[PDB]
Amino acid sequence: MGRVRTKTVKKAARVIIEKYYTRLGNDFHTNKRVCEEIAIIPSKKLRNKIAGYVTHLMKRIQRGPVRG
Amino acid sequence: MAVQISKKRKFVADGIFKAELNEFLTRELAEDGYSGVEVRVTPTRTEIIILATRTQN
Amino acid sequence: SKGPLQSVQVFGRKKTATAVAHCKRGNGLIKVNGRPLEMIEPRTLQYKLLEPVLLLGKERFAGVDIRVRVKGGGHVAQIYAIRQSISKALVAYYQKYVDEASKKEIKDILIQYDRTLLVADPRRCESKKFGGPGARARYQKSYR
Amino acid sequence: GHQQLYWSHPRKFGQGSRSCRVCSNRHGLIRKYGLNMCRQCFRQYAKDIGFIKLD
Amino acid sequence: PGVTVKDVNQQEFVRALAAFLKKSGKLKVPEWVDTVKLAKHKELAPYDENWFYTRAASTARHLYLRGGAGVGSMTKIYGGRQRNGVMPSHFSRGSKSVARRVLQALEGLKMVEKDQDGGRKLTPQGQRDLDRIAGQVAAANKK
Amino acid sequence: RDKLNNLVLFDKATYDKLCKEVPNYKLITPAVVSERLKIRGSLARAALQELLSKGLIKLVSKHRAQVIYTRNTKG
Amino acid sequence: AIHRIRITLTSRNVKSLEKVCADLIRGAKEKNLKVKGPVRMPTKTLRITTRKTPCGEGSKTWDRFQMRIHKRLIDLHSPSEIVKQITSISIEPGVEVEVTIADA
Amino acid sequence: MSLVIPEKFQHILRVLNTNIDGRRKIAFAITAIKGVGRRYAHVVLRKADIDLTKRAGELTEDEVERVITIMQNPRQYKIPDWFLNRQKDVKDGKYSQVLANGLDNKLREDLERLKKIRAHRGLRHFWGLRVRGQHTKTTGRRGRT
Amino acid sequence: DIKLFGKWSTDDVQINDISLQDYIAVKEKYAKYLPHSAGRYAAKRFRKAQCPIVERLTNSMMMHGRNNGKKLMTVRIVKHAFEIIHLLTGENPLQVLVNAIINSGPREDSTRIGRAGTVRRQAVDVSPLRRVNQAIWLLCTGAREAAFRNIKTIAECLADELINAAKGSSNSYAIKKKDELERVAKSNR
RNA sequence: CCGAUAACGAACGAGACUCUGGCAUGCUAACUAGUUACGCGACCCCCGAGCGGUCGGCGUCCCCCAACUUCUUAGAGGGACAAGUGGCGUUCAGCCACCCGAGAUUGAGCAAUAACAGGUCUGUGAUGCCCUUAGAUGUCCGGGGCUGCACGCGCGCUACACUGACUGGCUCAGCGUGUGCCUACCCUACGCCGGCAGGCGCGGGUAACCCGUUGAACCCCAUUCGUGAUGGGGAUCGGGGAUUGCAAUUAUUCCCCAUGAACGAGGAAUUCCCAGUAAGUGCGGGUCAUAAGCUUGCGUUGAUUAAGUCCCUGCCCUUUGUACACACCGCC
Ligand SMILES: [Mg+2]
Ligand SMILES: [Zn+2]
Repeated sequence: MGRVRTKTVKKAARVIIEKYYTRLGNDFHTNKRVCEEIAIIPSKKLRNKIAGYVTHLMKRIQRGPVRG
Repeated sequence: MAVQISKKRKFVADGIFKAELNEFLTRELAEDGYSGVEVRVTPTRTEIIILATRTQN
Repeated sequence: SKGPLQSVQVFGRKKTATAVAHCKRGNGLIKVNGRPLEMIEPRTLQYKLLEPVLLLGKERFAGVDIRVRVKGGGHVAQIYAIRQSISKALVAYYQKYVDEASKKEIKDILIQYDRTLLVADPRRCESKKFGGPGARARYQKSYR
Repeated sequence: GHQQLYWSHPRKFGQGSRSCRVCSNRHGLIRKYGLNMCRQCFRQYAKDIGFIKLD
Repeated sequence: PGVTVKDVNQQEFVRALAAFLKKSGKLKVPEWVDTVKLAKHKELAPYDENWFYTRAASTARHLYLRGGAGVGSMTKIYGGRQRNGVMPSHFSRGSKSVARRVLQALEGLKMVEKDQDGGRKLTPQGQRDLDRIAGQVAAANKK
Repeated sequence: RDKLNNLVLFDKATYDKLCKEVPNYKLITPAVVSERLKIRGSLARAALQELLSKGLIKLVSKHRAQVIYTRNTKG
Repeated sequence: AIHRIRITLTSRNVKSLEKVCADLIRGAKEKNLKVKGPVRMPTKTLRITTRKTPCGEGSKTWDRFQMRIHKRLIDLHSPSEIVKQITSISIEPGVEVEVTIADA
Repeated sequence: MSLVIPEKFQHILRVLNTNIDGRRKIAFAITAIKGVGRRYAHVVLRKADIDLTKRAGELTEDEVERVITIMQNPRQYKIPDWFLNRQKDVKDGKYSQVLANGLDNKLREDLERLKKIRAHRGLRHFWGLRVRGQHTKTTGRRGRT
Repeated sequence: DIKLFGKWSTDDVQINDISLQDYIAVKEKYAKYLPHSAGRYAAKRFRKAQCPIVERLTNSMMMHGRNNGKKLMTVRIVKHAFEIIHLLTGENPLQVLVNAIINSGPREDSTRIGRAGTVRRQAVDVSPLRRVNQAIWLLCTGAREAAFRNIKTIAECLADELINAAKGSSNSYAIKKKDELERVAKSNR
């Protein structure tokens, strides 16, 4: 309960999966480090949230065609 | 030593001085555009910078 | 025969009570604040202090001379720190001075019986608020 | 009055001895840390002094 | 198989030491042991006639665990709850006079001497006696 | 159930009553003997510890708040 | 020389105090002085809790004001004389310095 | 010896002009006397050399007269002068410990003494109000209704 | 093998009904030397099942304000009560406790909000965990009320309550309250 | 949030944020923090132990005359993301359970539009209008009052006891304060006198250096009591002794001896609370010459119950009705 990802974490996630699909992967840690050179994210709790939802899309985008 | 005030009272005193100085400058330089005061205090001598729009006033 | 510098120092902590157990190569001696482990303050909970040695065995400790220093918290809260220090010291001593296959067998006995002998309790206290006597309690309110 | 009773009453201690360093009030004073300031005045100048709000 | 007081039961040890002080009677017992109360927060006087021998045994033990203690430290160690009647309870320190003469009785017994700083500690003579009693309090407990 | 007026010192009738059947039943504590022999309770702790010294009653607990004894083994 | 000087710094914000701790020790390394590391004294928290209202009518709300005081010690102990070697403190507003030798 | 009740056992005594239960502990028996509390009982019995572990009934007639004479004359028996009641008397000045209907009439004597000069404390006593200056706003209602 | 309090082995007790077998924790896994462990047993739901029942009984004796944190006093109370029941009856004190819990848990209760006949409207069978929760609460209250103003100590009053509950003799406050709950539920079916 | 979609693109609030708690034997360091080692001692040993055991006894930054940062302090960093597995789900948003993990929801601070005839003119050299202004509604001084008691209510403290009280012994904290612009008033170690409250000299501390290893209480372990308004409870009241102050009566506070009252778990009602929580328990801060039954924080011991519902009291959204719009405390 209560772990819905706000617009910002989701909205940032989609941008960095279209800007940088090839570099990213399905690892939370590898992606959480790319999000450290591809974006100026003010908070650490924000990138890990952004990195977390990126995997959900990158896991999902490998199969289905997400709107990104 | 005994002459020196404790750091707890000391740092409160400097905040008191800045607040009192700001209030005095606020009332006096109000029509002159007084914006703020910066106090670069050094152990040798202190110094006070007045931030105002109309400096020639 | 006289190999020195074979020692570890592992702490244990419960509710702001910290106990550092000094492990060491010698004939089995377990002492807290210079007193024998049996001679301890609240003997009602004596078994909690003897609980680690009983589960693992006196023979495992026999090559180890432990001296725990404790200096925080209350009465019982200290005891949970002393046992956590002794249990975590031997697993560390067995970890870094013999094979961890021996560290594996000492760790599972303690982790199965009571994890607090190896992982600390993270709960501390709670801050009082300006509306009640305690952290969550509130002063009685009246409508007439 | 004459110079020997105008201020004759001793005021070495108590609420009468102490007043707010800003508004000259004698109620709700804060003598901690050498403030000697009013309960209400301190809230006004807390930011300037350095007393910020964390929790 | 040597013995030190930290290796024995403290509660039975102080009972043994007080007995040793009593039969070896040189302890300067004040004339008011029968009348006074051992602290301000105590509603009634001590039950045991030989309370001066038991504090002295108790305090001689305390100076072993940590030295440099004075009268102010003794009245803190022996201080306790004051129920204050209808008031909420508080902490009350012990009696300075009882603490002071117990210590004064101990220098007179040549087992306690003053420090280079404030307070007073155990002499090697007194430290010898504390740990022999510890020796016989463990043998009695063992067998 | 108004007031118990327990004995504070034994009478002859209760004293032999103590010595003949008290050391015969499993749970013997000062509370039990007080409410069975109508003794006050300080006498109960007293009488019980004298019977220990004679050896006709066995001690098991010996705690400040609860002291428990038992009868001697049979057989 | 022969001198040993204890430099104590005290401020309110950590960022400036940590900055000023850097250039003194970093300047001394270039000056090939010996530098004991900056000892961090426990932070002093001045806590003044004042009732939020100026009236006394309300819901008993209280306002918590905190003041953090951070102290740091740097011990510059070169073999040669030090006062001439370190003639600067290079501070920023908000941090107080107090040069002190071993005698005090 | 926790034996049969002693043949010369008095279930209550008659000390001074008050009867005290003999079934209770001696230091907690003479507390039934006005002017004698727990503290004063222990010091007198301490200085009368009587056993503390024995009840009041089993004290002998000579021991109960040693107890009384300690209480009546505590000054002569090394009991300190800070452990009495009528210390520094307002009429005769001598220090003493008062133990019976003498206590009830000394209280009455000082009570009329305040009334006779009609001091404020005497007036408060005469009107039946508090004399130690505590608030009468919301307490002490039971004594009136 | 673990010898709770240094004696009274746990590898011989048994639960007579499978309804309560998995919420009583006297077996080898939940066999402890001492009834004292800050194990965070209220963090989540059905974690008080894997809490040893001696610990559960100990946690319930500290009640009525005077005794809210005094677990060491309660541990010796359980310790002294267990010594009495073994001495007074002759079998394993844990075995008497499990029988007390089994025999005291009210099998049904009544609850509703509509216009009740006497106390509650609709008769509802209770859960196996409420069975244990009510059983422990009833025994402690029985021992508590029995020793509130008599010379008999808490350990002895706790001792007889478990002994009487382990048999069922209309003398234990717990079973008397249990039978009363059954009658109300039965009359309010 | 996902999605449909006469809406599209936005803004504030929520969230993010700030502080705090929990883990880092990983980094930086510490004679104002320590630990291990070594060397002196002091004791017990002695069989004989001897790298024996204990020491908050003393040294090795008294710089050449130990190391190291585990423990303490505080900075930079890391760490947790519903990340992994299984299930449910439009297989979207997400939910449930579990492994590994210190942690899989730690507490606070800030907190939108609109509004209230809510409270403050007794916080202000914030302020309009009105009033008074030398027999002052200014100001100062003396005394009294704000405490006054047939009675009603609210917040609490102490209790009704043996799961206890008493006497002795034992043994553990953490926030945090500490000598003053005016301004007089600091925290206290040690020694001596006294029974106590206290008094008298000698010091330390403007403070991780001194109080202080804050030897706290509850608790623990032994003693007495023994189901009685009792050694429960300490209200009321008498006498005496100290401290603060210019002054203690209408008792400032404290101490000592006496009296020992209601009160035997409290009707109808009603408050607060979900984990280190409630509650027991003490300790600091504020007030403070004198002082806490108050408040604000802190630690210590540590649970029962519940992981639900709209039944009561209310809140949010949609639909609906309306004679209501000062809005159901409405209208009639
Ligand atoms: Mg009494
Ligand atoms: Zn003001």
